[PDB]
Amino acid sequence: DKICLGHHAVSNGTKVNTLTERGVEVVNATETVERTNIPRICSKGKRTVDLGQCGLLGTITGPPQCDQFLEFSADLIIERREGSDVCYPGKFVNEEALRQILRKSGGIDKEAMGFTYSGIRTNGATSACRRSGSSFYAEMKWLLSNTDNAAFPQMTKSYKNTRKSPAIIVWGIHHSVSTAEQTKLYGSGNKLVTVGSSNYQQSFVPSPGARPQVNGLSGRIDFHWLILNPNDTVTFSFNGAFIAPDRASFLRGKSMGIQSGVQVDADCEGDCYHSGGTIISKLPFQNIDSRAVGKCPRYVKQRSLLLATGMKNVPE
Amino acid sequence: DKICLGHHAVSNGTKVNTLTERGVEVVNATETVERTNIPRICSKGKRTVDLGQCGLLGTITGPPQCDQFLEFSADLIIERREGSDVCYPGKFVNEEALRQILRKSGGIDKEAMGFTYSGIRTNGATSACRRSGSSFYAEMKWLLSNTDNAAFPQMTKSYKNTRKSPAIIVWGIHHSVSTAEQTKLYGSGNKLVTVGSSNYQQSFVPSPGARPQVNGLSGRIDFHWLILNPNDTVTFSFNGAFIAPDRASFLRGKSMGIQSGVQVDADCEGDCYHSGGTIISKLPFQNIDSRAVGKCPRYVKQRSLLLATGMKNVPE
Amino acid sequence: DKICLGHHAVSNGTKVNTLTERGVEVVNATETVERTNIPRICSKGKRTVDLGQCGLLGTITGPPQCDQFLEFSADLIIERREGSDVCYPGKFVNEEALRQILRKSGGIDKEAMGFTYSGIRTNGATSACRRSGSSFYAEMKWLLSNTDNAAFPQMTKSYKNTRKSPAIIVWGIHHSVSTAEQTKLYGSGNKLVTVGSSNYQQSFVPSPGARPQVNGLSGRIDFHWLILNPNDTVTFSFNGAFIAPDRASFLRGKSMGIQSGVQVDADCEGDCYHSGGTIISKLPFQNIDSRAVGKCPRYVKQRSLLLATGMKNVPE
Amino acid sequence: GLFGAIAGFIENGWEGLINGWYGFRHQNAQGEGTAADYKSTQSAIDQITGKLNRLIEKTNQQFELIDNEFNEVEKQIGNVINWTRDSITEVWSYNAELLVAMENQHTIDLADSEMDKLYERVKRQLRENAEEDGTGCFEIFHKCDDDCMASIRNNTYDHSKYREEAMQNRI
Amino acid sequence: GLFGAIAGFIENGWEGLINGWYGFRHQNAQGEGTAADYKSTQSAIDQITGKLNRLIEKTNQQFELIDNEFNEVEKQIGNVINWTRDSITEVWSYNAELLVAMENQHTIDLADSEMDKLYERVKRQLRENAEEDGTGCFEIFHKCDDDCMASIRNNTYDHSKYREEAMQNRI
Amino acid sequence: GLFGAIAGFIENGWEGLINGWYGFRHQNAQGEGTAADYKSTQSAIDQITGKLNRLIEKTNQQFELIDNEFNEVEKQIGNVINWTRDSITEVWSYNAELLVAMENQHTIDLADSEMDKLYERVKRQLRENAEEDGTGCFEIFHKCDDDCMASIRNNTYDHSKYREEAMQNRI
Ligand SMILES: *[C@@H]1O[C@H](CO)[C@@H](O)[C@H](O)[C@H]1NC(C)=O
Ligand SMILES: *[C@@H]1O[C@H](CO)[C@@H](O)[C@H](O)[C@H]1NC(C)=O
Ligand SMILES: *[C@@H]1O[C@H](CO)[C@@H](O)[C@H](O)[C@H]1NC(C)=O
Ligand SMILES: *[C@@H]1O[C@H](CO)[C@@H](O)[C@H](O)[C@H]1NC(C)=O
Ligand SMILES: *[C@@H]1O[C@H](CO)[C@@H](O)[C@H](O)[C@H]1NC(C)=O
Ligand SMILES: *[C@@H]1O[C@H](CO)[C@@H](O)[C@H](O)[C@H]1NC(C)=O
Repeated sequence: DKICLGHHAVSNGTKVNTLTERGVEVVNATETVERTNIPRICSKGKRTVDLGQCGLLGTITGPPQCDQFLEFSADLIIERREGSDVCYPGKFVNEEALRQILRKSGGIDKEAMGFTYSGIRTNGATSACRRSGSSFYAEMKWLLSNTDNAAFPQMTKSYKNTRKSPAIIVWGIHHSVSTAEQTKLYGSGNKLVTVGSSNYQQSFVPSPGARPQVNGLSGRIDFHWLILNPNDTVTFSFNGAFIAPDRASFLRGKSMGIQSGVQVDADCEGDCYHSGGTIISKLPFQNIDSRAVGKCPRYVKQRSLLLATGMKNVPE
Repeated sequence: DKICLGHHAVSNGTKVNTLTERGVEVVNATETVERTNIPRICSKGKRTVDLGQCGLLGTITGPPQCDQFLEFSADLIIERREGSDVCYPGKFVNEEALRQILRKSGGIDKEAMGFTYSGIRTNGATSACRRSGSSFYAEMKWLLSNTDNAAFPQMTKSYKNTRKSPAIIVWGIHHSVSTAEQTKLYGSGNKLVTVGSSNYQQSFVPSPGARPQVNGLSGRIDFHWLILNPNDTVTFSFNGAFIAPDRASFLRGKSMGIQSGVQVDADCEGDCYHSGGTIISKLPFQNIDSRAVGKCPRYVKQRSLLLATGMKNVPE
Repeated sequence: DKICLGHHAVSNGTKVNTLTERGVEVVNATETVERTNIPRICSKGKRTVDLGQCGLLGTITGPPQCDQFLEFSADLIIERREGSDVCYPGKFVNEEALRQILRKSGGIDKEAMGFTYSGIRTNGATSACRRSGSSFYAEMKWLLSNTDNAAFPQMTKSYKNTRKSPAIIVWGIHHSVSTAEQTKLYGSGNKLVTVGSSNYQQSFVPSPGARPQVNGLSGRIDFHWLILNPNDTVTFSFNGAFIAPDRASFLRGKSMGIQSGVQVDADCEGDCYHSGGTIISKLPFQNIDSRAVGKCPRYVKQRSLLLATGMKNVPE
Repeated sequence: GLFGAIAGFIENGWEGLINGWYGFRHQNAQGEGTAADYKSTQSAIDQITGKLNRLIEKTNQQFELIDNEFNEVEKQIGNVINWTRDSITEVWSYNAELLVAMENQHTIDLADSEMDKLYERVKRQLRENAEEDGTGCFEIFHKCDDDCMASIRNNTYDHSKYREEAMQNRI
Repeated sequence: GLFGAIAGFIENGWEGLINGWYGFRHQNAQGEGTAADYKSTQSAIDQITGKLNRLIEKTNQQFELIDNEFNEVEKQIGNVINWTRDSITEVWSYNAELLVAMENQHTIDLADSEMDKLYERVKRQLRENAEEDGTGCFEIFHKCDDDCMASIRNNTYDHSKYREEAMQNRI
Repeated sequence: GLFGAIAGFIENGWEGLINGWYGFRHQNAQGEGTAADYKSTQSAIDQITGKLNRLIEKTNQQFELIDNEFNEVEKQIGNVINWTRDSITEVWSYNAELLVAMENQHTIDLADSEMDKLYERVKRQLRENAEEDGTGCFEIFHKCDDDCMASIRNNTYDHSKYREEAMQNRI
């Protein structure tokens, strides 16, 4: 009489790799690298702001594309390729640092700084910043000499940070298309904007000149910023060519910012994003996008790495 | 008759993790992640400088807090939270780069640059830099017009690096509280400081104006620096608002710089520091401070990772 | 009668390390860390450019050292210690970034930007850039006032990138030795060069003043750059002290750039370089140069790590 | 192999054993029959499952962008970021490939272990009443009916019950 | 288990064996007695100790600050530094957790090995004078006094001394 | 050892066995003789070779300079680059030292496995016609000429041919 010991097998096992072999058939195996993308921003359970045409930095200055987001509040912030920080052409100095701050900010709360003015106009506009016709950056004020070619009176304006949180303060320096047009807006002679907190002292001269047309205009307003700590004052000393802030920005809490080219979807829930969508996976590795962000599997080069979940397959 | 094979066990083994299980009891195990801090800077066997109230950059300029350290020499340099680089308010331009240099420097040796002056005062002081009453930065000279509102004569001063090592050269630019007070100290008109070696050409204009009081003063002296190579000359062309160096700084050797909030202790010996003290450990990992420096175990997130030093515990 | 099982051994095995022992003799073993250098740049099968005395950045501006490489084409680019980007003393601003670009570029193709000029000279030269006597940077133009002390007319010049590839645009700012000599070359008053694309707005003032002689001259021309995308325009607004580009540079494809002190060798073929030569190895690790580049084994600290290829050696 | 059982002295496995990983196949008077051993199966599954629970798990480390896909960052810092990222990608690709290879070698060896463990348990239950045939089978030198086979499987077989019968039959 | 001995065919271990990791427990005419096997113990300890000496060891790699706790660095470079550091922390946390898990799995399997190794050494010393009972014991089929047991332990037991006695007793 | 064969119950190996890793050494009527087992040898070589093919392999990940050896970069970014590089060097030095140690421990254990595998294959071929002597040898209790030894080696030995001869000789 007799008894035999043995073990299972299947006609078609799965090939996997070992220390000693490439491609040994085992019974069952499973994938360890995620390749399955969900091609939408899985926004369920988070206050999501799709910035569309509003460039994230525009939330501070407030060109018209950004009117809905001037005091935005969010857990997830989505920047789009069509976004622009800007109506009257220009750029932010130290731009990417500020985006990194704002992406993290939870959104922004605005306070008036309460600058009032006399002996100047307070209301320059342009047809590149359209609302009901020629307007400007909503949070700023284009300060002009009272009438064409008039002297701009040497001014000082100061804002104390009343609040518990530190504040983002913005200003612009207008680089007019010609020394002609500079004189026309703010009068003749040297133009000096000086700015200081206690942490910060610096100085700006406009530098007028032709540059290629953007929204039809050849002038530029480059924007500057500083972080003004609680109970500290910021003081603007200036005689023209100065784009004054009306409102300071304060951060609300925390957020995560992504850049994406695909639709929001408040019905799918996820924590790892890239521009092509969301990565929902318990797997330890992903081969989808090396730049993905949030709480993600680790990017690896390899498309597949199979982990054996059964013994050697030994058929007949 | 009979003989039995077997193995030891204990009533209370220690749980550890394996490839296949979480929390298997084994006989004995040991910790692999260091959590035990020594809350003092274990300075034994190295020349240690506790900078106290002297900000590391102050060793170059020499405000009063730094008088003991103007030619300091060290293997370990300890910066404190109370340290300040400064008596008359201001900041260094490109500050963190210079600290990284000085932390590594082994200390500094000073040479006179041998500037003498005529047709100006050479001796401005202030009650923010107190010694026996109003003084200044020890290594610098506050150059003033001979008498209130007098012209500052257009000057040129040059220092050649005589030495084998490259040299740190410092100067300051005084930003007066108003165009009034600028005229008072250095006379009227545009003020220009130009500076050049062979590697370097650059230019500094003061930028006078109101800004909040710091140690009761609203003026500012921001400090600048360059590295002057052997046999190369540095040339200062200026007409006022200029804080001239008296002495250049040269690096002595090597050092390691830390930032810390706890006492020195020359009886305990260590090579891994963080602000909370010293990490003395032969363990491969540490969960104490991710920013720790010197020769350290690797920072890991996990508080404990137990390595089995005995077999499976199998009791009754 | 009898049969015995056994296994091979040798009189002198090789010591290797394991989890549990240091230095166990095994039969055969092999090295896993490469230490063998080939002290030449193994250039076989790739179009290789040895820049010799031409500094890589000089390929854009075209001082005389670089006349052979103005439109160079390569798979491998070798920079030498003797190379210089420059004839008239000066430096590139943001220099290392531009090298990283050019090392990767496959070489460069030049287009004329077609700036013509009136009311100025277009032909400054210097005896620091010698060809058949006093010349200049081949790709640039030293723009001067018509005659000593004449006004430099406020100009604007623009180049559109007509092409498919993005373009490297260079300009220089001349830093004259004194406000005297600046007035002499370009006339009186403030000098402003402004530059802008749509990605870029920035502004440059010369900064005249005394500095030591380099190749006998005390002036300086620092060079600046930007990357101008397809269909985008770059606009130069200026009134003197400006070194204008004649030609833009376009990248050809891909390359790998090294810095090296050793001979080329078109008979040996390799993909991992460092200054001391080439690392040809199938081994997974190397202890030759931590900075090596190309397709390399990984740098490790350890000089040797032996992998057992046989059983325990057990003699008598 | 390691352990030498699967793909070793047990030439090939059984496509018809579908209630488990390991099992018995007897032949006696009443005829052939096949049954899976739960305990050795559950031991292997539990251990492989444990590897799975250890890898299929939540990284709670948040990362944020340092880079910008739309308006590209300064070339120098960008090149450092890119170099730094690529360096870390190398590390994880290595760490992942090795993990899997090492885990797989162990998973194969572990399943081999549980086979050897079961074979040697049975060998011991049979004491001097059987002989190893070399291929994974025991020549049971005594009559072993369907109830007796079941006793071998559920680990109740008393060797001293059949010893005298078998001693004798072995000669 | 792997190897199948500890937590396997040797149901449980002994809280009273205190001079070693492995040992013998006999029963004869003079009564029960327990003694540790030095050689197999010292083999396990030496090997585990070797893992310890390999980890408890000096990183000689100096690192310096790039960062500043008192006056915070520029936000962009700071975010890169923080990203870079956090990325490396992930790597070491992974490397550390895996090392320990892998080391622990091996340490358990290694201790299991030295048990199987000792059991099979004794089995072989006993030749045809004993039988495996299945639980870690040998039925010694001949009289084996306290001196004889000691011969089994110190590896001097001569099987041909008791063979005739035992052959006979086995039937 | 693990598995317990090499550097274990087989005290030491053979400098004269040069056609293989494992082999047989017999003693009979015609005299002593030594021969290598191809199959077990080729099993070990194939497996070690596989480890070799897995490491001796092309990283195709290009890296470029971020640094400058002739004209040194800005001190702050340089210090970050240096910190980042040194951190990764630590990682690879660790990864490399561990790989080798882990691979080596496995390579030794694997070769030990193939020895145990071969010993236990022979043991089984011999059924009740031989006895384990404890040192790696079988006392073959029947006359086994050079043709018969060859049958043991090439796995054709029929035990029932010599059983009656051996049963008898064992007493
Ligand atoms: C701000 O200012 C007032 C002093 O008037 C003080 O009472 C308050 O606590 C200050 N605190 C901070 C954090 O600025
Ligand atoms: C510095 O100065 C003098 C030349 O007049 C010389 O003897 C010394 O060697 C010089 N060399 C360098 C590299 O500084
Ligand atoms: C450039 O210019 C023409 C339109 O005037 C157009 O066909 C082409 O697609 C443009 N696009 C790009 C990416 O250059
Ligand atoms: C960085 O990497 C991305 C893709 O991973 C690439 O598209 C980008 O241009 C690279 N940046 C630089 C500065 O080379
Ligand atoms: C980076 O993290 C440190 C703690 O590691 C924190 O204290 C610091 O301010 C953080 N970075 C930024 C960019 O704010
Ligand atoms: C960075 O690394 C290399 C050593 O590999 C060294 O020569 C270089 O000058 C170092 N840089 C700094 C800033 O310490």
